[PDB]
Amino acid sequence: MKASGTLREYKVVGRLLPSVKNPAPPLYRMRIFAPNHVVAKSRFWYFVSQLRKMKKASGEIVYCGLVFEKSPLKVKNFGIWLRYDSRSGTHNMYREYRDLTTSGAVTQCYRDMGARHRARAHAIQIMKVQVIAANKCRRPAIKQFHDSKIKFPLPHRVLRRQHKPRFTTKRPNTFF
Amino acid sequence: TNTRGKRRGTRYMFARPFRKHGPIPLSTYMRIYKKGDIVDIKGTGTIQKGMPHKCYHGKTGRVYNVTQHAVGIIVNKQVKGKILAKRINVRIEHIKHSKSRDSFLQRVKENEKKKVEAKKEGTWIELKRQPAAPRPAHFVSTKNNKPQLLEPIPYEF
Amino acid sequence: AKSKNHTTHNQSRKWHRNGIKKPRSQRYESLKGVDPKFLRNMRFAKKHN
Amino acid sequence: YRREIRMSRMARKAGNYYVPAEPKLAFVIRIRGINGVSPKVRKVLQLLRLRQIFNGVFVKLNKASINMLRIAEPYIAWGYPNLKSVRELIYKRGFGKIKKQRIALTDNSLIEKTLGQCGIICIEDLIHEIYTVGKNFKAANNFLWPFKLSSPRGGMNKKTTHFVEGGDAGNREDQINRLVRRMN
Amino acid sequence: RRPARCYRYCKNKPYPKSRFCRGVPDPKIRIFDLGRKKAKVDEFPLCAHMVSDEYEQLSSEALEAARICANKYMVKTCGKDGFHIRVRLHPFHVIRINKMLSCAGADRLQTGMRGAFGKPQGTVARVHIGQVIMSVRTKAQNKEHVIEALRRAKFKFPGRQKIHVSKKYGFTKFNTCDFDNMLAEKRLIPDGCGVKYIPSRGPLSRWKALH
RNA sequence: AGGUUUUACAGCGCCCUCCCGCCCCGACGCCGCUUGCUCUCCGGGGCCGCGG
RNA sequence: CCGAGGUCCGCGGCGACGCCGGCCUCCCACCCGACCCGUCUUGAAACACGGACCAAGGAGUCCAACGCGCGCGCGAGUCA
RNA sequence: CUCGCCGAUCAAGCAGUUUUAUCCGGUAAAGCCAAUGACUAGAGGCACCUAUUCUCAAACUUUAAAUGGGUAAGAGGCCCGGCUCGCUGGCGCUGGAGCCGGGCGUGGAAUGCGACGCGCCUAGUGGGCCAUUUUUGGUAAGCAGAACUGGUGCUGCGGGAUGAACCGAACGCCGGGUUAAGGCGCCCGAUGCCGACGCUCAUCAGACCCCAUAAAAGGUGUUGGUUGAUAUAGACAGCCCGAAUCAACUAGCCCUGAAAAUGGAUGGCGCUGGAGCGUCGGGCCCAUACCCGGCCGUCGACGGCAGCUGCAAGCCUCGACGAGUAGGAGGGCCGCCGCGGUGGCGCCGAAGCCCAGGGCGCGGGCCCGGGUGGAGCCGCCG
RNA sequence: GCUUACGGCCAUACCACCCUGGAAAUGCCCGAUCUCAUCUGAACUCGGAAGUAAAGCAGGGUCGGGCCUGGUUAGUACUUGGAUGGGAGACCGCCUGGGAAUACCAGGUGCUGUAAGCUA
Ligand SMILES: [Mg+2]
Ligand SMILES: [Mg+2]
Ligand SMILES: [Mg+2]
Ligand SMILES: [Mg+2]
Ligand SMILES: [Mg+2]
Ligand SMILES: [Mg+2]
Ligand SMILES: [Mg+2]
Ligand SMILES: [Mg+2]
Ligand SMILES: [Mg+2]
Ligand SMILES: [Mg+2]
Ligand SMILES: [Mg+2]
Ligand SMILES: [Mg+2]
Ligand SMILES: [Mg+2]
Ligand SMILES: [Mg+2]
Ligand SMILES: [Mg+2]
Ligand SMILES: [Mg+2]
Ligand SMILES: [Mg+2]
Ligand SMILES: [Mg+2]
Ligand SMILES: [Mg+2]
Ligand SMILES: [Mg+2]
Ligand SMILES: [Mg+2]
Ligand SMILES: [Mg+2]
Ligand SMILES: [Mg+2]
Ligand SMILES: [Mg+2]
Ligand SMILES: [Mg+2]
Ligand SMILES: [Mg+2]
Ligand SMILES: [Mg+2]
Ligand SMILES: [Mg+2]
Ligand SMILES: [Mg+2]
Ligand SMILES: [Mg+2]
Ligand SMILES: [Mg+2]
Ligand SMILES: [Mg+2]
Ligand SMILES: [Mg+2]
Repeated sequence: MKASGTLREYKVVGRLLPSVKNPAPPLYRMRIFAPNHVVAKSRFWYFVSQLRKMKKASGEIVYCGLVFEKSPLKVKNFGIWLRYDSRSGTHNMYREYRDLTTSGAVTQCYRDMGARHRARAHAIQIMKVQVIAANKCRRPAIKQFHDSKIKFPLPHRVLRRQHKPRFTTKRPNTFF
Repeated sequence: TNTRGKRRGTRYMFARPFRKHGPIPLSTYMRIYKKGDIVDIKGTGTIQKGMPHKCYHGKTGRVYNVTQHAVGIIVNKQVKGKILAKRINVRIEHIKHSKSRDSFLQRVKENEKKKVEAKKEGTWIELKRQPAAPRPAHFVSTKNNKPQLLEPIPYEF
Repeated sequence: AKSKNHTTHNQSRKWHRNGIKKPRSQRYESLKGVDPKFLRNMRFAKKHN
Repeated sequence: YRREIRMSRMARKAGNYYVPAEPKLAFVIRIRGINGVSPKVRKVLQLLRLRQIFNGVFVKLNKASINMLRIAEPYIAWGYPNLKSVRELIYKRGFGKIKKQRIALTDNSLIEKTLGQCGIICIEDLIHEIYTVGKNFKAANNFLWPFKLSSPRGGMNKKTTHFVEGGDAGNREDQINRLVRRMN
Repeated sequence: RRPARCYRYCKNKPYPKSRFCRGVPDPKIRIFDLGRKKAKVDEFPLCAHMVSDEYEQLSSEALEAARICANKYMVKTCGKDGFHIRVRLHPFHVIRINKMLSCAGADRLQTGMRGAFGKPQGTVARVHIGQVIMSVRTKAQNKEHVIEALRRAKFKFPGRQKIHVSKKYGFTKFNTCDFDNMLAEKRLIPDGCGVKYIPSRGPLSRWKALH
């Protein structure tokens, strides 16, 4: 997996190929976060083939569609349970994020797992994504934005547009 | 370098299966091998007479000559970059009837069985074999089969 | 002054250059090596039909 | 097009799922070069009529064809073309093989002269017989010279990697149409 | 001898002391079980391993040195009869050494790489990733001493090792959460240091002997 | 945790209904995939029209 | 005429060298590229060998016999 | 040369490829509580004996892959009748084989391709080297020796600063377009995006295949994470105070570990809200690659001809293609000397030589002009 | 159903122990004159018919051993092909496909051809 751009959520369901010995085999639904549906279908045959005895050729994919955010305009606290393989071993890890959409929070997790732990997208296995209430948040970086009447300035504004005037008699102001 | 012995490296191919030693079952002796039939070559270490060479163990050819205890086979053998038709003499204990063409002869009789029905019914049922076609469109019911949510399990050392 | 002993490195590319042709199984294959008693009677069955 | 929507709608209304028929047509584009090819992959690309980079062919999808596409996977980028892909490829890049020659499909007389026995007398017959594969797909597809496609306008992600892991090789289900609009 | 950097990686096929490899010196380690080895299963419930993280080969001298390092710390912290250390790696791969290559000579049949196949030098234990090196079973309250005893013995080994407190009961292959339940059902009987699995698929006379 | 205890001198959820209460905007500078042949004397830039 | 690939049934300033033209070649300048050829060699710009420069000379021939292919004459003959 | 296309994928036939069917194997793995051999520990029973147990095999194996090897997927078939035999024999039909005649295309997997068809003659080479993987000897080697495939030798081009072999891509002469691999602070084409989030300070920072070294072990540097334990019956720390604290472990970057000789190397400059590290987005830059077109030649054509041409060895049309050492073949209105013919040239200036003159040909070379020179010379067919 | 003759596959058929059964048949059994045969009529060979189930044989039994089949192990181990993936390395992850074995658990335990005979 590459995790190109945003990691949209896909509901990929699948089942073994039906036969006369086993007609109507059980259906398995997965919660796959992938950049596109082609990778979502491929991620499905990676997590399911290691849980059940069914490969891509042994079974088929019944449905693979987008799972849209039910509240894109509400700030939510996301608790993500994941496991990643570091250079030494595999570690279970729980991380909290705060985004508007579930796919946005999972996308933050891949950017954060690679930044803080040098984990590549193929080494990360998102196990559980859950909308956590503000009472049940464990990370202090998330709980600081759980303050009503929150107030903070924007100190020391770094100058962007450094090349619109590339040369100028005015030194930029950083206080606003 | 290696030796050019006729049985170098045949420690396991000419050996007998586990708990399958002893005398050769006599049904293998009473099998009729005519001329032109497809036979396999599987040497046996029990019968040290008329053994095929290790290069023919696992090969398949047709019979051209039949004798008292053996049979003449025309086998293909690639030496370096050319394939040659080898006429080898192998006793019947090291060969068996090849079921490779049996699936073809079964289809030939079945093709002639289904096309004479067309001359008597007036249909055009296709006789050609076809590769596995893409799966047709089907409905997957969830009446008593709800999709079960699977999740990757945590790591355990 | 030692050299290289044995190699089959470039041989496969040389074999398939002109192709690995299978032996042409011509119709009415020859009767060399058949049982002399069988051939003797077969030549008697041809000079009398 | 409307039938597959009706079948998908009636299954969801009952709470079930409608699995569409697996695609019967594929469009294979050779993405890797010609130097340094494995002899097994090299033989497969010759049987797919893909002897140079960035050329395309239509492949009737069956187990005999899919296992040839899997055995030449790192050198191709194939998928399931839609009608617009099949239509625009035969219109803009469509060249017929009249007498072992690459002749542009400028008139229907060139299709009727070669594929007239198969009932294919117009260029829409050639599009219909390929998009919806028929009893004469082999003669129709083999009549079409390998589509000489241009370089992908906008570049590729990375050529030496499979499409799922962030590259472009392998099988992209319907994303091959995005690649056709940029190469055709 | 030659430093362990030269015989660290499993580069050759396993070369055991056998009919063909004659002349192997005795391995440095000859004792693999120490402590109160004649203890019952219910006496040492806890079990901790020294799991190997790398695919390498540990010399018999390192297995002997780490055994002594782990043994001495268990005696001073748990008593000589409060543990049972089991070195679970037997050195069977024989490493070879070439001749003492010198300038030249009119004898020795060679001077350089001519006839380079060397004589047996020592013995190493080819360990795999996840393979247990040493196992120690102790009482439940001696967990801190076993982790430290195995931690000190890692410095006598190359590569990376992990100290893992197993969920199995002692040196058996049954979890602690299932061990005491199987003793009540007479499915396991104490046999020396461990238990012997008794299925329900034998002669019924053996079932009557248990009840 | 706004107002003085859960709506009050702000608001934020989650259920039961009310024709889905009913109307209105359909991926729309809040977020996807495409024509079921997308339509345009529909604009602009560059390159060259060789032959006969 | 969106049709078997271009035409103008459009046009301007200079035209007897003063102020016009000359690709390449000469000199000079700049940008980019660019190590010395030959030879043996797995590998040469090589700290491998030969070569300071120029002219002239300088190395697959002829004979015998053979093989195959081809041209030719005649043909169970053919060659004097 | 035999054909096929011509004369209808007519169909055969073929394949470094699949599919279907059918066999072959003893390697990886696994196993030894199964045999052979090796090996640890107790326990039970009257040193052994029984039931267990730890750890192994390349010259061990019950078991057993992946990849792979062979064969079969039709008219050379299938079915039927008659006849022949000295072979075979209870049984001229008992086998068997041969011969002859008749019946039945829905050519009875996919894809591709004119048959890499049948010959003859034949040079060069017979020092190789390298890479992924597999693999033997060796402490190791830019060591030595193998296996598959590619590359290279024989090969330039874009990129890796540099380079034989890495990455991309193989090459007629060009224009436009777009890419690959790799890049876009400056050298140096392109981010002069109001790029996203985080990590990171180094008094030896770091800076991307091959690749141009660094480890064990440590850090109360810093950021994550895991698992416990005390806490408003008042903890931790400090000597009562009043709210979180403590411990172990682990993982990133950084730090220690970390010493060589001429002065020096992320390529250089330099870069620290970055020009560093990780995860990514958009745009952009150009290879002899791809696409379109022009031209040259080669090849093919299931090709075209008995106002202009028709030197048929000519002319015209269409399509594809173009690297190359050793080597082979072809073409030459390339060049040189002489001969048989033929057509000329020359004291109004031949040959040769010289030229900042005009040109032709892809090229070998050639023509013309000017100067010098002073007596011979050239074209064409052989 | 059963008893024999010849078999086919060659343990689902073997091995241990226990129980049951003689209608025909089989076996044991009764003898050594002849054929034959040995140290020895035990065997072999021959002659026979007093007894009828002790053994053979057959059929049952055993939470039987073994064997057979399936499940589990396990989509694990390993493995085709791919990357300018990670890591100092050892090695590991992913992509694309193929895919084991023991322990453990469960079931089963001869099938059948030709010929002759018999309904305890
Ligand atoms: Mg030998
Ligand atoms: Mg010999
Ligand atoms: Mg003999
Ligand atoms: Mg020598
Ligand atoms: Mg040699
Ligand atoms: Mg040699
Ligand atoms: Mg390459
Ligand atoms: Mg590659
Ligand atoms: Mg000039
Ligand atoms: Mg030389
Ligand atoms: Mg040299
Ligand atoms: Mg040098
Ligand atoms: Mg010199
Ligand atoms: Mg000269
Ligand atoms: Mg000769
Ligand atoms: Mg030769
Ligand atoms: Mg030679
Ligand atoms: Mg070497
Ligand atoms: Mg070459
Ligand atoms: Mg090259
Ligand atoms: Mg470099
Ligand atoms: Mg260009
Ligand atoms: Mg650069
Ligand atoms: Mg460290
Ligand atoms: Mg220290
Ligand atoms: Mg740290
Ligand atoms: Mg450092
Ligand atoms: Mg072109
Ligand atoms: Mg060339
Ligand atoms: Mg002369
Ligand atoms: Mg000059
Ligand atoms: Mg009895
Ligand atoms: Mg049993």
